[PDB]
Amino acid sequence: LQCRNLQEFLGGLSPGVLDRLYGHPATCLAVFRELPSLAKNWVMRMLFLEQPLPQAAVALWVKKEFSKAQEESTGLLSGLRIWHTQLLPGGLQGLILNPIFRQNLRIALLGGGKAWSDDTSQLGPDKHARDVPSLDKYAEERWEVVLHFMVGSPSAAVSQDLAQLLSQAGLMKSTEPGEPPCITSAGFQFLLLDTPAQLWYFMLQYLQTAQSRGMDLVEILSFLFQLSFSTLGKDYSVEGMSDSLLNFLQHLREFGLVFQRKRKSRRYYPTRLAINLSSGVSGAGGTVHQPGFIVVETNYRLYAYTESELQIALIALFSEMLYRFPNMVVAQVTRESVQQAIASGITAQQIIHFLRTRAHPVMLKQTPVLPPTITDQIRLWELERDRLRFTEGVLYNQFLSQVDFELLLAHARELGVLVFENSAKRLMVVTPAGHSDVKRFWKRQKHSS
Amino acid sequence: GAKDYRLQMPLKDDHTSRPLWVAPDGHIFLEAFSPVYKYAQDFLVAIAEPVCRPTHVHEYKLTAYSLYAAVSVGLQTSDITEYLRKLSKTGVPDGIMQFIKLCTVSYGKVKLVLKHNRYFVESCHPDVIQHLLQDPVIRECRLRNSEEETQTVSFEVKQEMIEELQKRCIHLEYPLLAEYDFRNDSVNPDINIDLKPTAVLRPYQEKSLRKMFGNGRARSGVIVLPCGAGKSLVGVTAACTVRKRCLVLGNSAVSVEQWKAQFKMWSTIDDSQICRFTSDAKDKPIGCSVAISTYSMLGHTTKRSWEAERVMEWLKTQEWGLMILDEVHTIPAKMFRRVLTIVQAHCKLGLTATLVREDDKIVDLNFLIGPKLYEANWMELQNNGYIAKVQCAEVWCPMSPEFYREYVAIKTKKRILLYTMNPNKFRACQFLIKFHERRNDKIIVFADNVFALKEYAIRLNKPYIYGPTSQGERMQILQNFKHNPKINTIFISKVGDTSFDLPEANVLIQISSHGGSRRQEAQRLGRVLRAKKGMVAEEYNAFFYSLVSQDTQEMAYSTKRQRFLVDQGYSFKVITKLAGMEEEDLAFSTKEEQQQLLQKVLAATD
Amino acid sequence: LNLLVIVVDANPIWWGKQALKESQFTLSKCIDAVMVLGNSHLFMNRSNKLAVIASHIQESRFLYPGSKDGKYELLTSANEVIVEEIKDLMTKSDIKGQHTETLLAGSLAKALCYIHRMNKEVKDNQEMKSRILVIKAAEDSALQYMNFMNVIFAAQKQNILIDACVLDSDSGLLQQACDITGGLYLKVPQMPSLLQYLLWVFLPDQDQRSQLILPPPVHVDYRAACFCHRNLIEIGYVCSVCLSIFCNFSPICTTCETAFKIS
Ligand SMILES: [Zn+2]
Repeated sequence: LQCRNLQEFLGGLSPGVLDRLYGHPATCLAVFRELPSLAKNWVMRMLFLEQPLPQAAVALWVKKEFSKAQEESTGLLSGLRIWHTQLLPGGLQGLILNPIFRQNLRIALLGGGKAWSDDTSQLGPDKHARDVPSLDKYAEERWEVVLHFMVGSPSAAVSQDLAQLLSQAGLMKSTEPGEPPCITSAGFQFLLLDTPAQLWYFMLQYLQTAQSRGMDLVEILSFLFQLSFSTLGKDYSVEGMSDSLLNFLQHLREFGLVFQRKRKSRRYYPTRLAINLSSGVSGAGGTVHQPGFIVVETNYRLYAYTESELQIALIALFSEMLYRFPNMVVAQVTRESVQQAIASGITAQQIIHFLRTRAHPVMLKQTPVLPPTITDQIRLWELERDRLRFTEGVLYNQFLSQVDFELLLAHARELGVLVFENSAKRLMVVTPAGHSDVKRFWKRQKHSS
Repeated sequence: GAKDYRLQMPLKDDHTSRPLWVAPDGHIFLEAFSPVYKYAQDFLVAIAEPVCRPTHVHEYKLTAYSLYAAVSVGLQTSDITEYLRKLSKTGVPDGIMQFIKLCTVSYGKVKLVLKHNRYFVESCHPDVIQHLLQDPVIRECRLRNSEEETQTVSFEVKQEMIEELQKRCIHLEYPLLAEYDFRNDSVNPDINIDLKPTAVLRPYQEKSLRKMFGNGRARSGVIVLPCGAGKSLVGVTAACTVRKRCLVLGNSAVSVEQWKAQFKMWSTIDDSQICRFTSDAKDKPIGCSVAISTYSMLGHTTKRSWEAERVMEWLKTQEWGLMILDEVHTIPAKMFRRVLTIVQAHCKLGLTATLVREDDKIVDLNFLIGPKLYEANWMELQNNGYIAKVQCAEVWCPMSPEFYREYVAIKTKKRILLYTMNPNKFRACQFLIKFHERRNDKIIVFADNVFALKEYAIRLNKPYIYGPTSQGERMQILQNFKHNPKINTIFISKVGDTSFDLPEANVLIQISSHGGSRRQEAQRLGRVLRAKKGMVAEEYNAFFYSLVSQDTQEMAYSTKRQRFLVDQGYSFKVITKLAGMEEEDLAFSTKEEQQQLLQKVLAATD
Repeated sequence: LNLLVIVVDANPIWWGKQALKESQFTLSKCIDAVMVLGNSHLFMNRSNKLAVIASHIQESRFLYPGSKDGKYELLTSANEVIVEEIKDLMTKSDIKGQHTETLLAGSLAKALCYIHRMNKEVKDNQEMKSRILVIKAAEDSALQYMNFMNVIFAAQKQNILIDACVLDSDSGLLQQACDITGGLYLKVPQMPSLLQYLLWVFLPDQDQRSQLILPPPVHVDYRAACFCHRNLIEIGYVCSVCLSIFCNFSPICTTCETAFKIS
């Protein structure tokens, strides 16, 4: 999963759409934190000055050694529309902070006209208030329910609304009468992926289908920034949220990012998953959500000290399990079991990462246990798949002079129907579907003679 | 593929003080990190035989024969079950407990006592002896017309039928118990044999001998011990402990000399009287009493009379000591029964490192030689520094394309010869020789084919020893390599025997894995590679290289070797590329030279 | 995780003269600039922490110890507590003939121990950089020099950088403190524009300061005057017993009252 980091989605947006996102004060604070220190300090410097500042002055402030680093940050600011060029009468061109972005940062920094994103009329004690540890358990259970659809367990209690999102996401595909759920190869890789990265990918999929729903993309993004900074101890009010946000909150309950005591309740409790959600892997060798429970051995014996149906299913896909016990689960990384994971569709690096992420503390700091000897064998199996390539290829004959064949090769290469140049053998690798266009070019070559 | 024993064993929250998991199948898992593991491991060795010994977790499976050995020790049935409960994370299954009860119900279902060199069978209960007599085969082989005996019934048993009786006892589920009484053998004369106080004794060897003696009279047992690493010392020390004339059988002629050499330093009795049946020395055989023989190989029928008849007769009368067996896996099946017929021993001792003998699941001679009393830990030996921590690297070389086309075309043994003679594999061996030459460490190369090593040696101008060579010429080259301090590459065949020297050398290269004797190759790795210095440091001067031809299915043996390696504790790695074999000047680098090699193998008759 | 501690030397007599002058810059404006700088420091990094201390003539008071306007709740609360503390201290003052000048050294000593207790509270695994910003409008005191020197040594031992900006006149004690610590020393020509100077040099983190170009700290001269006749000497004899500078060699040393041994 590419890490947006509040940059990739912002990049390529229309300037007015970026200004609409900058309309919320909370989003501007999140963007300010996202900005690198050199850019962030400069935005603070230009925050108090209305006058545009010339490029020559901008070059002067940074040292010549650090000027190259500043140019990359300046490019990010221009793409985000935080900095917009202003043409001065003099040759030097002034750079001025975006007014909507500047005003909202000023509203967060000092008193402003806006009343803030969240307002509470007067709520203190909450009936059936959710405990912080119970919130953490609820968040883990709800995410397991989303995953468990890709297991077929009775614990998969999706609200059907989540199931429709899963089909739109493509992690789970329903085919045949009765729409029975099936796991896509991408879905198996998604299960292997860490939970914070999984949440971020799901949010991007929600944004893609948000346009069909009609929910505003900027409003959903603003709520996501609030979720990242949300504190379990703090409580937030459902009232003061738009109807699209209320629908998003109901979907958030299915994700487990947000816990609602009641759908119509005017108070909602932030959940651990929302704070955990981020565009990054939780750890290379550690998981914030779960302490490592998998023991990794060069012998290929794996012991799991935590008993969960979802965890057992994930371990089973990469490695078949010889024995099952509640205290410890015995699993072997057989060559056949890894081959079954490849047939389902999985990343070999992801399997190593999954074992390292849940590796036991005794296993950590030991060089041999982290990489199994089977990984060399997995590369050899991948090489066998790489060796054999299948595509349909039409065949052309009587090419005669090589120069005429080369002219056809250039047309075929542009089409992409050509698999190989094959200049000497003079046998076309053009696909049958694209053969008609290549044949038309070949006939034109015959006419030119 | 998943077995749930959660129903079989009740779950109890006692995992901190317990390192063992007990299951109905009898498979048990031991945590090496836990402190309680050392006590658990000793209990596991006595009641169970390990299918595998991974360093991180020890795997032990309960065996009826191993349990019977514990019953022979005299451990109480309640105590064995109680020890399992003490070390069990989850409650012990009732069915496994019932299996333990049946094995420990009687210490010996049938008890065998040697009196006046006669195998009398004595039973506390007359009905049990009557049940043994019921079998028709036992009646046919029963000896007829040949003391505080309260509640004792004794019937004489033919020495020849004793081996048959053991097989019949397994059929009747009435296993024999080996008991020897020195007072009962009045005819045998007591003699004094003492190990030299100056001579050092390894601790593991002393512990194994102490266990074999057990309580009172010595009890027959088989001890797994390193071969070529103090292996001779354990047997000679055992002979001193018995204080009775004893015979050592070694298939290798060189091994017999090594056993004698160890015996000579500690005992000054040998200087006054020395007799060797091997080599037909026959020096004062009656007076010396102790003799050295090679199973039934030494005996010749119709080739010689007078002296040969006397040599066979003298061994039985002069030596009444427990039989000593070496390289049992190398020995063919039923050879031990033939030796038992020629000379009868009250107890049987086996000293071979390999867990499995003869590499046959269907046929095992373990029942004939008795249960395995103790197994040496190879990892412990590496910590001691008696044996080097061998590093095993597998080098994979692609089969030559011209060679492969011939290999698929013919299913004859010539195709196996083509796989053994792989030019890329030869280049990898030559590069390894160059790498060892830079180190200056002594290097040995072994090829499964007898002439394959010789052909490579002729190309590299290196000395070669093969099975069809004069023993004296082969020994002289071995003396130059070890006794003389010189560094050279020597190509060695199996030669039909195992050769080891007092000077210790390390490093071996395996050209091919197609050899029929898989256990012999596994033994060769331990015997050839030895610690450069006593108490060797963690850094190892011992490097083992295996050359594998790709697409010849040589990997299948390599997978079997890994199971042997985990028990050894030897470090294991695989290198697909030597990362410099191609960037070196080696013979057969050119494809045309490889084609010439292919033509020569095809020209040679299958 | 960067700790910025701001210490301002406030003299009611000096600030009162500024109020009598009726200049646009005021004591109220100076505190407002400090609060805006503090809000910016907290805004750039949530981990970064701000502590504000004001020095009265005879005492030192620590000013630092919702979103009504949409301003961040933490920033609004921090400013409110400081506003109550500053007004209470400034409105009531006690006139002392002996001490008409506020003690910067006493405030600095309190700040250094406060940083030390906070550093102990901070987890060892997380790393905190501690820096001190000093704004001085009061005149330097010769008597306070002995106390001032010890606080500079405490900052050097604790490796806390001291950065000082002087609104009207450079202070020899203050410039020496910056030189020993290695912290940047700056003089602000325009008192109303002080906030802009604070943002450019004082606000950036030490890593950010190296990347940007900032005016170099003024070189500090070293002056040795004998306390005997309060007179500066290029070469001064120093007595071994009392370590006191002497303009000329003395057979009997007055500072320790011992007589120098003569061979
Ligand atoms: Zn003095």
